[PDB]
Amino acid sequence: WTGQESLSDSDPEMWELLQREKDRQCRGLELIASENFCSRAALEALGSCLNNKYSEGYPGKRYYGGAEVVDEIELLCQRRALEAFDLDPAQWGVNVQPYSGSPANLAVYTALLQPHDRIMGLDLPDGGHLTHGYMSDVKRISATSIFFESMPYKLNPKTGLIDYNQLALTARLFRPRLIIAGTSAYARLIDYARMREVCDEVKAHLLADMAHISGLVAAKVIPSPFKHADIVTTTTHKTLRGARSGLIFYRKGVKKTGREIPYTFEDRINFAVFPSLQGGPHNHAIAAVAVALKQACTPMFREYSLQVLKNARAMADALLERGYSLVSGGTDNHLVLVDLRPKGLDGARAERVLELVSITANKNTCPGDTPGGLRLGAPALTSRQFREDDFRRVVDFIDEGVNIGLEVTAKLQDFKSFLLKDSETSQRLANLRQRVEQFARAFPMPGFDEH
Amino acid sequence: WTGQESLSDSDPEMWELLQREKDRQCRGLELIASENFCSRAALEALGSCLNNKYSEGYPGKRYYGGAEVVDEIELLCQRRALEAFDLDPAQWGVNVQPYSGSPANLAVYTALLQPHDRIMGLDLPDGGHLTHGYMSDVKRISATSIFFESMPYKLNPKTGLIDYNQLALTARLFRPRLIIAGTSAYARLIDYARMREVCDEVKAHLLADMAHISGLVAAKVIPSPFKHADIVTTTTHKTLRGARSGLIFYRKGVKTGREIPYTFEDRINFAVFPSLQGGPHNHAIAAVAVALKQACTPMFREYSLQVLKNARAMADALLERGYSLVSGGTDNHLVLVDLRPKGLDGARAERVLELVSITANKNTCPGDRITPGGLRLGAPALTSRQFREDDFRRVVDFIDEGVNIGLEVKSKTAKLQDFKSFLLKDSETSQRLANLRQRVEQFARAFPMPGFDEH
Ligand SMILES: Nc1nc2ccn(CCCCc3csc(C(=O)N[C@@H](CCC(=O)O)C(=O)O)c3F)c2c(=O)[nH]1
Ligand SMILES: Nc1nc2ccn(CCCCc3csc(C(=O)N[C@@H](CCC(=O)O)C(=O)O)c3F)c2c(=O)[nH]1
Ligand SMILES: Cc1ncc(COP(=O)(O)O)c(CNCC(=O)O)c1O
Ligand SMILES: *Cc1c(COP(=O)(O)O)cnc(C)c1O
Repeated sequence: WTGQESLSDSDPEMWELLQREKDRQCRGLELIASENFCSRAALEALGSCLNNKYSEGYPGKRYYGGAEVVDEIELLCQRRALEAFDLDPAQWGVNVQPYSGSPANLAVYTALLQPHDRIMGLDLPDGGHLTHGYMSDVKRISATSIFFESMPYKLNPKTGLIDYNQLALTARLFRPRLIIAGTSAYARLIDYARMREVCDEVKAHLLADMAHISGLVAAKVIPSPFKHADIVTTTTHKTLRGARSGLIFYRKGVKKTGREIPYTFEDRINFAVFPSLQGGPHNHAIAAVAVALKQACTPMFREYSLQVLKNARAMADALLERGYSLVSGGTDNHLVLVDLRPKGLDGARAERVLELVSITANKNTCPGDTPGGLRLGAPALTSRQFREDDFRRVVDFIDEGVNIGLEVTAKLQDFKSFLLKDSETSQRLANLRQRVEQFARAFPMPGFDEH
Repeated sequence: WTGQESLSDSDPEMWELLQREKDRQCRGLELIASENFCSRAALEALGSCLNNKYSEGYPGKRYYGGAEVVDEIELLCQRRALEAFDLDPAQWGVNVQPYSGSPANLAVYTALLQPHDRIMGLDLPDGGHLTHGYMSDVKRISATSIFFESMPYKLNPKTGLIDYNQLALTARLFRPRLIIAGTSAYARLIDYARMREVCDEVKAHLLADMAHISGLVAAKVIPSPFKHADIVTTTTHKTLRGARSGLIFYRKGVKTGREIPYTFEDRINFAVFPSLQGGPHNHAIAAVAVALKQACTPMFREYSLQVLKNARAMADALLERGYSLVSGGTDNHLVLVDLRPKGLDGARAERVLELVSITANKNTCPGDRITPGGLRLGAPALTSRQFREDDFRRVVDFIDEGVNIGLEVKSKTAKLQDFKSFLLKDSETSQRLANLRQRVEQFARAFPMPGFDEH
């Protein structure tokens, strides 16, 4: 044994599973708004010798030695993080060590708040994320709701937009220390101007969770929340098309004596990440992020992202011109909130049938009473150089599924079994999927060819 | 743009950085007890297309769909995890989604304890880990000390061993709900049976954090904490020699005919997701499964046996050159060197060894409370490079020269910053450092190295 043997030679059971997933990604249509396809250049760094480096601390202030190279890699990933969103190194700093999106959020709460301090984030069935402080009416779900006290602000069931007035009303009754301006299922764009005015009034921190829209924000297509938020957190995948990791952007520098009142985010944010919450950084993921961050500064990524919104807008209209209602009436980002029960069926039903024909989406609760819609995502297939005509065949493929969906019971377990057990329906199953797989494989696929 | 362009063409600046780090690991004498060299097979999975799949949830119970393949991978990583540590699936379960070791421990505390519940681990300067509840006299440092209330137990300064007597004394006063049996800088075997007696008395969960010794435990070269612990957490790197990830093992099944059942599974799994983490890192999970498969082979047992021999040989060699060892020696993979009887501190010795391509870390000794007077040295890294006992005796000789160099520079320097700046701006010592560094790098480069050849 040397440690240099190939994966296909040493672990053939795992190699087959790698290819089964590589084939599944190639053969299907990916419409989960949070997923993408990482470049091969980043994956080469993700699976590199940087995994063998314990570098606890930060460049300059590391717990031990040997960090000659990973310091430059962390600093380069920091330099590339501020470039990808155009930020002055005197007004903004970045922490590239968070393991993922959820760790990056909990690191901000630990840094700026005390245990049981008050948190305000958009509710989960209304389009917010778990880490925004989601607890149900029976349990505290996210640990962000355990170690901190969270009250959600809901969607206006009329416009489908954020009830920016009910928020300001409750924000003075709740008196939170931080409010999260970010979403996981929301087609419109966040009015960061209202969020900052609400925050600056009740004297709360404005945190922008731009994980879903980080790529779009980098390409300067949608308004950047860096003009209003003191703290900006994001994943490095979703639309940024990078390895799974996280980032924390924070204000830096100087925010009646005549003495400058300085920003106090850097030292606290860095200390909460290490040594408070995390141990050794994942330097392989850090370098892979720097690779994908450099790709975001390129004109190609802007042309890519501009194609995502066109693919999302053309998908939205292609849904519309068939008789589909869109929550908020349309899309201005990368994903469409399809309101499905005006057509006669819900989300949990549509998402299963689409999955069986190699079309991946997620049910999402729409303003209503079993969820009533889907969250269809452009950025995944857009990275396969999809175009407006291609997504129109995707929506026509999705929609042959929903038309089966309206024809496929009573319960959801019957709906489930009737999909695969009904022999006559089971043969239309292989029919629709075979042409979806035949249509999807023809497009290119980023990353390695084999795995 | 295809997304299939190589890194060498797409980002030459990053590619040059990857090669510089690769040369540093190849040319250096890696002695950090927590570091290892991951195999190429696991690294192929770590940087694979599994990064693309969101599989929030668990096999069977997924929040989306299309996770049919990553369900088989995650289920396989669990089976290999139980087989690597010879665990009955009816008696033990395992969660394979913790992003690292620290998230694994925080998930266990969140799963089993209410906020501000009480925790007891080995104090950090005494050899415990940050995530075992460390806080200083002035500041809460680890989040283990903020969301929960921790009180440490200490070593016996006479023997260098864990004071199990004082632990039992203070545990009855403090009444912890969970005690951590695990170390980051401890050369001896932990009396898990005695830890279990203390936990059984004060009615506390016994958590075994076997991160540093997980490889030794899997190869059955040292006693297993699974024999006495309720929860076992570990990193997947270090002696397991995998990618950076975490694992949470837990009891399951059955603990007037009323058989009390184990209630760890659902609480542990809920704390990982949806409480603390989001989407699993399926690429890291597969790399862990590859390494766990490697840990079941006779080769891995021979590797772990060699790690014990190399550590003891490094310990015996240090004793011959007139060095002191905390607890008098070692029974595992690392050695705690006490440098105070020779006149140098671990802070100065760490920088000197770093400039001759010998990476170690300063370590507090039983006594100071003060710049550290000791050094932690590990065997697993170089042993993976096929180092043997004579090679480590040679490794000590290079270390002994660095210490003698550090002694000479301290006699010509004042503060610590004047010491570090002297090795870089004094030609007579700089020239003598370049000769030892070159003589060390030549020795290190000759040995094989796991992973890819160029990155
Ligand atoms: N809008 C929006 N859409 C999406 C789509 C994916 N995500 C991220 C993942 C969310 C996962 C999640 C949220 S709530 C919950 C839950 O309570 N699950 C069990 C609890 C018991 C158990 O886990 O056994 C239940 O009570 O059934 C979850 F599992 C989001 C998001 O954050 N927001
Ligand atoms: N025995 C043992 N050996 C090792 C070797 C590596 N580790 C794990 C990493 C330990 C890191 C760490 C421990 S204490 C501390 C700290 O408080 N540092 C600043 C705070 C301000 C700042 O960091 O910005 C200070 O208060 O001056 C740290 F950062 C361990 C371990 O856990 N135990
Ligand atoms: C017992 C223990 N637990 C957790 C960790 C760290 O977990 P991460 O993978 O999240 O870093 C360490 C390594 N601590 C550093 C060292 O011993 O050198 C450790 O020794
Ligand atoms: C996806 C997402 C997360 C979760 O990220 P993980 O990498 O799964 O921890 C958090 N916040 C937002 C806004 C997201 O879109």
